[PDB]
Amino acid sequence: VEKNRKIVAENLEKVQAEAERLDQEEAQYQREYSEFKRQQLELDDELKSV
Amino acid sequence: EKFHYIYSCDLDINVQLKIGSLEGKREQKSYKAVLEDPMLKFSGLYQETCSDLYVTCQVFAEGKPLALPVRTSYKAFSTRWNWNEWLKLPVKYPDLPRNAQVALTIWDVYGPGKAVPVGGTTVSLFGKYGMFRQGMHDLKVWPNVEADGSEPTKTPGRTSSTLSEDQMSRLAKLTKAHRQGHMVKVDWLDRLTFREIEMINESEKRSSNFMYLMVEFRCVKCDDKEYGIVYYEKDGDESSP
Amino acid sequence: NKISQFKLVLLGESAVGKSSLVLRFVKGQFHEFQESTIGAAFLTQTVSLDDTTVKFEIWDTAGLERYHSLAPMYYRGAQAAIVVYDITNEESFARAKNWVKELQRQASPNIVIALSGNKADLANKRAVDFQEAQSYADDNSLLFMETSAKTSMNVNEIFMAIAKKLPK
Amino acid sequence: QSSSILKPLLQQGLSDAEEFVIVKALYALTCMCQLGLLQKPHVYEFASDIAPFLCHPNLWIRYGAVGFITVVARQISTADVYCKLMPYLDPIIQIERKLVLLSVLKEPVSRSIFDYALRSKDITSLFRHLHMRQKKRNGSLPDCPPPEDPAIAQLLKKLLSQGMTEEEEDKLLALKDFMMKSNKAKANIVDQSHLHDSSQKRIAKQMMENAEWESKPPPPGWRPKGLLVAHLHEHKSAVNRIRVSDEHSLFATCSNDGTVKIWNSQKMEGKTTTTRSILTYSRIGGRVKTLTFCQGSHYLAIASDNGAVQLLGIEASKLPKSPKIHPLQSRILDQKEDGCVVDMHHFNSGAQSVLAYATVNGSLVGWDLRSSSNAWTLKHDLKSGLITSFAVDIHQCWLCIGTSSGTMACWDMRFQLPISSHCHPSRARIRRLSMHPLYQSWVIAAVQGNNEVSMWDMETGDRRFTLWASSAPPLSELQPSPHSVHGIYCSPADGNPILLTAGSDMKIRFWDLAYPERSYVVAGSTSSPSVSYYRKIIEGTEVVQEIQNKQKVGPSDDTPRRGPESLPVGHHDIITDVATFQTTQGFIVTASRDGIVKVWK
Amino acid sequence: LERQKKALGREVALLHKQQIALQDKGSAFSAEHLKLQLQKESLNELRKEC
Ligand SMILES: Nc1nc2c(ncn2[C@@H]2O[C@H](COP(=O)(O)OP(=O)(O)OP(=O)(O)O)[C@@H](O)[C@H]2O)c(=O)[nH]1
Ligand SMILES: [Mg+2]
Repeated sequence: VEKNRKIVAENLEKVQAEAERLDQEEAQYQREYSEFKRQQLELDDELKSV
Repeated sequence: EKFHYIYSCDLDINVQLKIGSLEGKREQKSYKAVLEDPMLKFSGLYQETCSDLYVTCQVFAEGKPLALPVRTSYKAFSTRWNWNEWLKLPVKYPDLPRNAQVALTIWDVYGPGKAVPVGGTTVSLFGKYGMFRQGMHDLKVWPNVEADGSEPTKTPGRTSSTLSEDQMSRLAKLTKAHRQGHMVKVDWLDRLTFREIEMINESEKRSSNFMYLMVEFRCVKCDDKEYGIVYYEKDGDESSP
Repeated sequence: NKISQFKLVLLGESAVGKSSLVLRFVKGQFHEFQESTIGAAFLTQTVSLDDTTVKFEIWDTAGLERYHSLAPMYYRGAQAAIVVYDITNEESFARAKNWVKELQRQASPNIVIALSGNKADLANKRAVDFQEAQSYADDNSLLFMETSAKTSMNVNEIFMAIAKKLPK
Repeated sequence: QSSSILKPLLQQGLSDAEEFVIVKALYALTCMCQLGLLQKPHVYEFASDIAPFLCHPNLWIRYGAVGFITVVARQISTADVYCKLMPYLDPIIQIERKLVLLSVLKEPVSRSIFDYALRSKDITSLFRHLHMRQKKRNGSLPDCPPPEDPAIAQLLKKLLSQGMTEEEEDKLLALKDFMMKSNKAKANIVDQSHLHDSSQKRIAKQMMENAEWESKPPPPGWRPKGLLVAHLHEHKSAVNRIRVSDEHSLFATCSNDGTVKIWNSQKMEGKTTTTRSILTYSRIGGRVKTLTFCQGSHYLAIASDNGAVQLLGIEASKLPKSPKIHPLQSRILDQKEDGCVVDMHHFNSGAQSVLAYATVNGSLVGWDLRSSSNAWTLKHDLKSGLITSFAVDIHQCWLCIGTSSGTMACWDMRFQLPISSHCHPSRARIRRLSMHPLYQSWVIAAVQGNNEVSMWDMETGDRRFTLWASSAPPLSELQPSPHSVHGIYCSPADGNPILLTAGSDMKIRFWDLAYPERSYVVAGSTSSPSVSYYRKIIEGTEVVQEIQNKQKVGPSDDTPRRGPESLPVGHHDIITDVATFQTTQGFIVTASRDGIVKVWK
Repeated sequence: LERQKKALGREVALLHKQQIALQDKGSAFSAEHLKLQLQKESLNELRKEC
């Protein structure tokens, strides 16, 4: 029980550390993704000029 | 007029608030399971079993812990211990100092394999203009150490004023909703806009995952309006369309 | 044909089944895991009777007592209410009476009030006798049915009873 | 509360057994309900578990307690530890311990005070809650326990006490608990206690360098036919935007190039020369993105595609039909890496002056005009698309906005937030938005195809009216592209007129809130103008059948030419903007996409 | 108790987060490379030329 407890318990921290990590790059990717709207805006705007 | 405004020493009699529920830090189970902690190496031996906290509270003018402590009975933590007790101290309003502080702590109430859990908090009486009535309904945070939300002691809920910003915009609008502030519409469109405010409450609820709690109080006899017994010109703060 | 619109408010103690009742009526759905409502939810559904399409604008209120102070905003100008209790909970019925009282005192005098004795599928754990609830309903001109959002028993029927009583 | 006296009492000392006996009569006089009120005695008991005071008589009172203690909430569980002192005090402990162990054998064995944790059997707050509901019923409740001796174990007796009923718990799973745990004596002590229970029962910038004027609404305008009185142009380039001053209906216009083109309406009323030549110009030095007049002012605010924004003060003499001419940028506002999007400026009567413009990120940014500095910010979302129209409430309180995705979004400015969204199913990019008397309902100008207007009630979310040029009553998608692309003008006042461009037919229809049936259009048609504008119903909307006699339009080109030659006199591109002004009589301007204007009276 | 609560907590957090993450990343980036990288170019040609 003790060995496997330690093994099982401490790796949850490591697993969840990566889950928090996902939240970070996702925040960056959201800004990247937000620029898609900027590009869309520009295209739509000058297309409305067309 | 100030609803025919009258002084603090022109008041006379006891008080009766009310007291609701809380949003938890979740360190162990709702109600109780026997305290969840990986340092159980020693801690398991301490007979930690399922349990139930309670609390006690008194008051101090800091330097004298003046008030009578008073304890709590039982309600299921499935309710998040939502009491909505209406809760009273016979302390005549004139008997109350303008600078004084509440003192409350978690304790225990249902015979544990444990010793009765601490968990403090402290906060002030008066509003900015000194009237205790500024405190009437409110919210606060704290742990096994000790904290406040509206007037923070040193733990979860640790800064008071600037935290509310959009929530402070909600406080400014709460003063108008209280006054029935007359310069803007409150028709059924705005009634349904209050449906939208019911929505915004929940945003606050995410942020509430720290350690928050709900507090209440208001008068029996009404229309009436009052202030302190000494004077300063804060009433110069006034407005019109 | 003609369309008549009415604001309807759901009131009652938390967990009595207000959101379940309205989900059943609106969507023909029921979730064992229904989430407790925060604030109030807007829903709409119609019934048809006497060639009239009766469209309910429904405010499903959070029953939790902290939200009590918000209730008058949602029932102001409401032409119908359903006050819901849980038949397995006699205290939910005491709270239901106090909602009915508040409505008598503070709502529009014309309000058509329905009383729902919900969770009637759990009749073997009944705490509230049918005839007690009926006697209270009759005495106060409330439309009373025992309902079950779970099974759908009397769900459509209570909304139809309201529609019939409303001025059209 | 006030029965806490039970604790401090033990601080008074006496070793007279008589006192301990009066205390046994007091213990008899005291087995009490409140969860806390038991602990004052617990701790008196602690004094007594330091020093036992009355030997075997004490031992018997303790024995009486122990069987009741064989029932326990966890509220009782603190007393278990206290009770370990009573055996810890060697009475040959093990014989009395054995006798009592038989009397409370919830599990078979244990050891010292901490080792007291082991021999567990379950407490129950649950069935006791049911039992508190049953504080209502006693008698039969002492009659069912002896039958429970058989019903559990033996067969000595059976019961027919259904005369008392109360089946529901026995009918439910609550029946099970007695077989498992629940038993009679606890319930009799509890019944005693239940009887006890029963017994208890504004102008800081605007007056620095700007001038001032007051607004001038027309009379009801459904009555006049309009005859084309004048024709003119800003430049060949499309009109960047149009604005008409309240003062002298001073007419402001500009070329796409960023070159201004202004005129005096009273000069035109007099000299009549005004169509040939510009009254006033200004060098912007870049393409005009937007125009809006300063509310209550002669000043004019202009923004450029570089992000740069500025406010011109008017320098002019006051001589009849003869103003001196000079443009003067009085104040400047920053260009940025974020470019501009268009704006209207608002002095608020009994309240302050502010101007609001969208940034290139879509965000509304709302500057206090007097400060020439920001006062509020409201951020639009990539999901809505860009702004396709901008509108505001009468007191400015609710903003109303049409998106490039065919969603309508509103912002409570009183709360400084987007309130919510709606999106009429066809979800096309909104042309324009506006408000009418009966302010509760609002006009949306391009979602869906063959429909001219999807007028919808703001509180409802819903198209209370739907107007279509279609021969069929439902919205057959018979619209060419220009049917969805048009100018519109409405009045929340002034006898409730509405004017509407039909870009499919390139013409000005009229629709009078006073009479939809009698709505004589203001502008003509070459073939057949007359309109039987009769409203029908199909339940869900009060659909207006614009039965134009021989309109001659559909979703394809079934006529050889059908373009610029087919207009009431004054050939042109679609009416980009149409507006009413009232310098003497009421009269109207049509500004086309072609940098060209025609005036009607 | 340990095994249950950890099984409960880990499995839920993991499985939902795995599924939602795989989806939301997949979708957001695909949209860019399918559209940012395509629609924009298409409507640039019909902007500048046209
Ligand atoms: N057996 C049974 N369960 C029901 C019935 N109606 C609702 N429930 C359940 O009771 C619980 C609470 O139901 P809700 O609809 O969320 O209750 P509510 O009145 O809306 O509660 P609040 O939003 O907190 O005020 C959920 O688990 C529902 O699935 C019913 O008719 N029969
Ligand atoms: Mg609900």
